[PDB]
Amino acid sequence: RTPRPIIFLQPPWTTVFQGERVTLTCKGFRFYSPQKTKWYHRYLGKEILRETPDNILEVQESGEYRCQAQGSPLSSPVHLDFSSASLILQAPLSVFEGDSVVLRCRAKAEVTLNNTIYKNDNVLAFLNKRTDFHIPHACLKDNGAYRCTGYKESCCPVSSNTVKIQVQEPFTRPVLRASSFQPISGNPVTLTCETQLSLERSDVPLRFRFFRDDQTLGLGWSLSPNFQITAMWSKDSGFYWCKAATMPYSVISDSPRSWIQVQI
Amino acid sequence: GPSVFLFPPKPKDTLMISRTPEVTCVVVDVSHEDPEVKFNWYVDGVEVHNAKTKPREEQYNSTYRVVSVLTVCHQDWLNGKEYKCKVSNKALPAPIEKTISKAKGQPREPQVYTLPPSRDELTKNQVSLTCLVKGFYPSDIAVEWESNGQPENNYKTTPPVLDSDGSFFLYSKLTVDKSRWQQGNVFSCSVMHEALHNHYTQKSLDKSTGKPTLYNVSLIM
Amino acid sequence: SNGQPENNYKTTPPVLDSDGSFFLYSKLTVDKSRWQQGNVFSCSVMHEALHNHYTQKSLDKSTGKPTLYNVSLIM
Amino acid sequence: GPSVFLFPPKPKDTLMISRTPEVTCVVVDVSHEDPEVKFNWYVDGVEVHNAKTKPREEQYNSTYRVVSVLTVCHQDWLNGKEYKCKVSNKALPAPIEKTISKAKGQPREPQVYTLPPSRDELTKNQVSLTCLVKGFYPSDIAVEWESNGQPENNYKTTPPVLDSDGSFFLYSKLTVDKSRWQQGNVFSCSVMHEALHNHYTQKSLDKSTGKPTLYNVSLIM
Amino acid sequence: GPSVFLFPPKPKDTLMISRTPEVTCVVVDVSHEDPEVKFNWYVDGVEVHNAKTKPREEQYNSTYRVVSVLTVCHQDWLNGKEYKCKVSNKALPAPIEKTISKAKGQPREPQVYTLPPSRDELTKNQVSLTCLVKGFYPSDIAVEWESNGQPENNYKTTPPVLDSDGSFFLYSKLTVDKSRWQQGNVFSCSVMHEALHNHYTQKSLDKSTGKPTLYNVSLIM
Ligand SMILES: *[C@@H]1O[C@H](CO[C@@H]2O[C@@H](C)[C@@H](O)[C@@H](O)[C@@H]2O)[C@@H](O[C@@H]2O[C@H](CO)[C@@H](O[C@@H]3O[C@H](CO[C@H]4O[C@H](CO)[C@@H](O)[C@H](O)[C@@H]4O[C@@H]4O[C@H](CO)[C@@H](O)[C@H](O)[C@H]4NC(C)=O)[C@@H](O)[C@H](O)[C@@H]3O)[C@H](O)[C@H]2NC(C)=O)[C@H](O)[C@H]1NC(C)=O
Ligand SMILES: *[C@@H]1O[C@H](CO)[C@@H](O)[C@H](O)[C@H]1NC(C)=O
Ligand SMILES: *[C@@H]1O[C@H](CO)[C@@H](O)[C@H](O)[C@H]1NC(C)=O
Ligand SMILES: *[C@@H]1O[C@H](CO)[C@@H](O)[C@H](O)[C@H]1NC(C)=O
Ligand SMILES: *[C@@H]1O[C@H](CO)[C@@H](O)[C@H](O)[C@H]1NC(C)=O
Ligand SMILES: *[C@@H]1O[C@H](CO)[C@@H](O)[C@H](O)[C@H]1NC(C)=O
Repeated sequence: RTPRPIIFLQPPWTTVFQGERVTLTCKGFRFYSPQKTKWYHRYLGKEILRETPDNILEVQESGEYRCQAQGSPLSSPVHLDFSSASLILQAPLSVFEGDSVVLRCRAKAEVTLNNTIYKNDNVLAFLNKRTDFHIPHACLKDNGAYRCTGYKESCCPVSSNTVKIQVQEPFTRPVLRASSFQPISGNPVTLTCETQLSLERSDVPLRFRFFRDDQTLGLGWSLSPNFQITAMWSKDSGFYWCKAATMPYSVISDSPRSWIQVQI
Repeated sequence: GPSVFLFPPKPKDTLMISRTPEVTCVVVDVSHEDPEVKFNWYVDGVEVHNAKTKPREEQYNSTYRVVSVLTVCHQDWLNGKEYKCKVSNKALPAPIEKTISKAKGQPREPQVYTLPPSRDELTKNQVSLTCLVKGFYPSDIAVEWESNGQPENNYKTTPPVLDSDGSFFLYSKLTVDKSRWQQGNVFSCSVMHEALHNHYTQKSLDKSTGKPTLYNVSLIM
Repeated sequence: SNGQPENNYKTTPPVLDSDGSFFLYSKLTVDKSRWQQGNVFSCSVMHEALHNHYTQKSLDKSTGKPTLYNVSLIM
Repeated sequence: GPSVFLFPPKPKDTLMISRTPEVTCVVVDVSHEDPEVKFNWYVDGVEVHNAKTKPREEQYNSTYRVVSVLTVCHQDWLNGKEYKCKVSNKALPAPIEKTISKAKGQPREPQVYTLPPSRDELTKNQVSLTCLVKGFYPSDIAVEWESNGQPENNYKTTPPVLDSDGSFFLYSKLTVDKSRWQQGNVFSCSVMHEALHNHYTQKSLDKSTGKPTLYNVSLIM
Repeated sequence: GPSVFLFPPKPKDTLMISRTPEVTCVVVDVSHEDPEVKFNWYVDGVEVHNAKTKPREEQYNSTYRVVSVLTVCHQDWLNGKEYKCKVSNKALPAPIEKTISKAKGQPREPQVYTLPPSRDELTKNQVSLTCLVKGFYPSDIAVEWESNGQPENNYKTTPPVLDSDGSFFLYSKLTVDKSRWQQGNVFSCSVMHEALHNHYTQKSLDKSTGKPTLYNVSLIM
């Protein structure tokens, strides 16, 4: 219902200095656009239209951005920030669960001592002469505002801009939409681990590990989401649920346990 | 010259905000010479472009069954908005205009009384929970079953039945594995209807709901 | 009631169940105090498949009482 | 220089079909010399005619306030549709735009638990029921209280509070006359959230909830 | 034009001895050409030079922000001595005076009750206690959780919420392992408030709190 394209921004930091450039990759996986993308860049009461004959828009101008592919609505807006401050908190545009998030914060051609990262306006971690904050496995526990502060040489301690880390799920929580939860004994019922992938992770292959009450049905994981059983007896009528995961098995979501009953 | 039929949105499609009510406008008996049909929809007499149309399907009677469907925002149908399904065809010299809105009438709140199973089916391998839903009007009502916040799909619901006082009543039987009932799980009958407080009511139940937990007398040899 | 039939109830039309069979319901409205007198009631089933083509189940105040003081024996 | 504050619909109205939700953009610091503002409303960038606008409001600080209301059916907002309020003022060097949409986050099922009053408030004349609601996301939740199918109005609800898990929890308190609690009265906590099945869960609580006093009599022969 | 703000001490630190109560006079929008800001710290009518001013800090928007933390002692604050900071900036031709003090109102003693976790919760891994604090005034409470003299850090507390009585109320939830709770540990909810007798109350809560009695009476004969 939402054919909205998306901008993929490289380098992944949404805020950069005045001396750099960033690439705006208007990616529409379905509804592919090799060219003819209307970049509706608005900064201050603007509607600057800069159409390009490719999918990439390398710019260096701050402001709100969005792309318009052929036959598709306008992209979800992305707020760039090209600032010439003294310390800037570099954050990824969008953080998904299980992503290896590195909240770097770097000065403007300076060495910053005693970098201290803040989350929700209180101390999170201390960095001795370090400009990198590392989150191994980002989850819902990691949200809210972030801003690192560090001492300059002798001018002033400086606090960076505030970024909002908002963890989004890579895919909707699975639901075990079996073909018929009341199959007469000896009939095939096709279990479906229904899951709508978030479009930002669309090239991701999904692994659907179906389950009985506690026994792993089938053989481990599989790419296909249709665990077509052949004949169901009164013995194997228990709770059924499926697990969905990405390639490294880092993000694992469990579908709610729906009961399957065999009619006789 | 074609003819215009009409099916109102089903109770489920209008009751839960999760779903979306699709008012459908069945049209049959379309001439072969003029199969292109134009459909107009009115929101109190205002055109709306969002309404789509199923492709015409010729039946075994060599007539094209064209059907028009419009998404309806739930509060609009609930307050009683009037939707005019217009059929345009050059075979008919005039555009047929027909009207549908909410079936007016005073609503009566659905009393809900879920009943635990009797003791003598406990020996049977499948228990049968029950959710009497009585004293409501109209029959624009759906019943769903829940357990730990998840829907149950082994339930059946008898159609609404006219009652002595002119209201309706209906039942719903859930079949569960006897052990699931034995481990004291919670099953809740959720019933949604216009006359309810939030158009939703979830009367719950568990194993031995009725029994007051005071003292159990045991006598052993 | 008490061996003689009465007519205040209603009965839902039979509905197909999951295993291909049917099931239906019968709601008998009684006066609340009349039920509180402990009167015995029975629902009757006249079906072709029954042995004897008849079956009676009786329930009453005590029969469906919550029975907080369950006297459950142990072997 | 005028300012614009855009307020999303309250979480109560976005989940019940009984309530019509709306998003309001205000324009403050409006001088006496510009009593006109033209409001263009975008639904995913598309113009909409249904935006009712309230009259101008006089302010204590020699300015004005113009508010504008757009009625939106809940399926749009719960799908994350953005909204833009366009302000057309002569004092503006250019029109200002503001985007509001439901916050994107992984839904979390709010496990609703009801805690009965302690032994201590029974000396008081008014007990206080409790409806803990832990572990949900986002903080778009409405908690209402009802007894015997009828609403209660003597309740308050703390704003959602971020937990260690990162999912907001929330508390609700029903001040009720102790006599009603001492009799058999069922007070049910009604909760509403995006993540819950059918956007609703109703947890009952009354005097007999979880009294595990069990005189476990065991006669031996 | 720079602006200043005065922040009263946290209610945790103004009622507690081991922690220190601080009053912070913050300034913002201090542009670089006039960055030197000096502080005039009056406790009631007399300047004090115990006030420690942190070094001037630069924000992202290239505006300075300087805080001035004055450490007070608790008798002065609870007696409501009108603290004020007079910030001298070169932009405004005269320094700006901001005065704050304790919330002046009739104190009302909190009536703290504690509630055990619901029996439904007793299946989850982590149970969660509850410490309702009712009917206090003003809205300055520190709530801490203790087990056996060591404080617990797995708790979060809701902000004070205005009640219908005109007082406030605030819940506080502590999550503990079910193993710790089931074995029968004791958890006391310490609440410190100015209207309390000796500014302290502890309500003990343990596994057998919600059980009136338990008679596993046999008769082995
Ligand atoms: C230039 O930037 C500065 C710095 O602002 C910070 O950085 C920028 C990039 C943005 O992200 C800001 O949001 C961020 O704060 C701006 O200075 C800000 O100015 C505004 C408006 O003038 C002030 O708001 C007013 O402040 C108080 C309430 O402040 C409390 O709550 C805020 C929550 O937003 C906190 O940021 C404040 O620190 C403060 O919270 C209290 O702080 C004290 C001291 O540490 C603690 O002891 C307390 O415990 C704590 N309490 C809580 C509940 O957290 C009020 O008068 C009024 O309602 C406004 O909100 C900001 O406070 C101020 N920020 C700072 C850090 O001082 C400038 O405005 C920017 N310049 C321009 C031209 O816009
Ligand atoms: C750095 O931080 C440490 C630890 O808080 C502190 O002792 C030290 O003075 C700081 N040094 C500088 C240069 O800011
Ligand atoms: C017997 O009654 C007690 C107390 O009401 C209850 O806890 C117990 O479950 C009952 N026994 C059965 C088998 O349900
Ligand atoms: C009595 O109640 C206890 C506790 O619920 C239960 O374990 C026991 O089996 C019961 N005894 C009988 C005879 O039902
Ligand atoms: C109650 O008594 C019965 C019979 O002696 C025994 O089996 C059971 O364990 C007891 N239950 C409790 C909770 O004491
Ligand atoms: C209760 O007493 C019975 C003896 O009748 C014993 O078997 C049972 O274990 C006891 N239960 C508890 C919880 O102490």
